[PDB]
Amino acid sequence: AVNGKGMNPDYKAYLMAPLKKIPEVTNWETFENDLRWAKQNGFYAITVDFWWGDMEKNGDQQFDFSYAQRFAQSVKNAGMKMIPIISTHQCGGNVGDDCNVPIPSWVWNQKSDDSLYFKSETGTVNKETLNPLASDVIRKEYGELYTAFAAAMKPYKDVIAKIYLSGGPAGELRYPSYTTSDGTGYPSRGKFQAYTEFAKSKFRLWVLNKYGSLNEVNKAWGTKLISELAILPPSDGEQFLMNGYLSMYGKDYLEWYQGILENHTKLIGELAHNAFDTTFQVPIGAKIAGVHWQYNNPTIPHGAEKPAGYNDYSHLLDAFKSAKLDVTFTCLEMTDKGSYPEYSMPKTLVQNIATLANEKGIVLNGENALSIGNEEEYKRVAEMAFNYNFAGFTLLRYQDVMYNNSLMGKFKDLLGVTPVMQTIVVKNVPTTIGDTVYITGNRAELGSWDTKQYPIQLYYDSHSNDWRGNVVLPAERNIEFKAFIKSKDGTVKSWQTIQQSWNPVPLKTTSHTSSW
Ligand SMILES: OC[C@H]1O[C@@H](O)[C@H](O)[C@@H](O)[C@@H]1O
Ligand SMILES: [Ca+2]
Repeated sequence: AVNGKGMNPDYKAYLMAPLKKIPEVTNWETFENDLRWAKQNGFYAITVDFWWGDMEKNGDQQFDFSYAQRFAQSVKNAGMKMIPIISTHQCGGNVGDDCNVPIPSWVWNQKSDDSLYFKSETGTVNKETLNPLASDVIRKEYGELYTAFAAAMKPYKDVIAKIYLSGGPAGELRYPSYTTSDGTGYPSRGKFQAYTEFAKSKFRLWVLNKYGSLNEVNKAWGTKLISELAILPPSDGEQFLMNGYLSMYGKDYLEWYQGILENHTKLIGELAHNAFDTTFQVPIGAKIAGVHWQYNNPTIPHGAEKPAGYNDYSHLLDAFKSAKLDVTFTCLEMTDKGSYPEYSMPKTLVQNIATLANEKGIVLNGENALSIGNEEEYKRVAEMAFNYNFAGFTLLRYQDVMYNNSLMGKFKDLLGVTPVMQTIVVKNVPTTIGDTVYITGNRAELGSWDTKQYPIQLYYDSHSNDWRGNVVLPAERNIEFKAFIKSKDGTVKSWQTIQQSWNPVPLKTTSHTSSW
């Protein structure tokens, strides 16, 4: 893995449940047989959306957790764990959504203004999730929902592995900047979503708060606005993405635009911890969308991420850290293209995000963006997951492998693995001052024969006078590997003579010993 390390010892595989209720897709008894089958294939838990629209349908505090409780009972019956997603977003409308569960209708009646929803640059109204600007409504409703959910799930504490929160549309922390109705679906640039009157006033007040008055704002921006009402979000979104973002005004607007998401993160994080910590004591996480198109566009750099709210990933991730939330990223199965007209760089996106999270010490989890129909994608997911310290991977979605034994078998082999600590010992390594010893092998867990950035480093044991290391390998899988020496300048000096193997890696901790 990156930086001479191996795979994450805590790595687990999870499976996403269908979007519709189980009884609408199959039956409870069959569902239980299915769970035992997934467990047989390396899946540790099933993640599942519990829709706000289902749980607080009829009115304020008129809760219904009966489905969630029944689901949990079946999970307990099958001997599995589950990861609930408190889905405060709408099901339906997003790519791959076979369902229709909008958020409770009574919610929209809580406000007379337009503070609750989104309005794009061109006046497109979005109502699939509450506007994070309305933190007063969010604090009340989410606080109430999280607290009631905790009490209802208390009896099933034992089968709950962790909790996922919904930070926005499709369960991702972002703005609904890419939609067909708004004419911003992939691979087009996105549109900013701060055009409600409420959003304009908030931006305005944020600016005057930072500067004090219009005379200071004009000084800072080098502008000549005549009144405070002239303080507005970008009039031309494309021109803004083209050059507007470079100005002090642009930097300020993007700081505020993204900041709303960071504050939201800290709020829902505080509410979640308060509601679940003392009872479940499990990790809580949220998701960041993988907006890979328009990434390397030369005229509108990152034209899709920015309108979604992602301007500075490092500062965004700092919010998760302070909120005590684990992060889930997506697109692990994709490769960089970076060509016109899509300018899609999914792999680069993932590598950078993983790097930031790892340096900040944020637990990292991954998902595939689209359904996988070939083992080649499983291979791509494996490379990223096992070399970038991912603590977990969640497969979208249930039906794909549940009804395809061939795909299920390939998943088990490549990703449904159990990490086991093993000691690799290599004798007689002809090193000189400055030389370092590494090992690389055939599987993604071993760096796939890469010697540049994925090899696993060994260390000299002054006592036993040899090179060894406590390497984490996938249990019960056949592996092939060879040790090699790297010179001080970082180049490969030589390779171990005979190729080593472990068929398979034992389930219990042992040690593989070989001579150079
Ligand atoms: O099942 C997890 C997530 O899957 C996505 O494909 C859906 O759009 C989300 O609404 C859902 O929360
Ligand atoms: Ca309520």
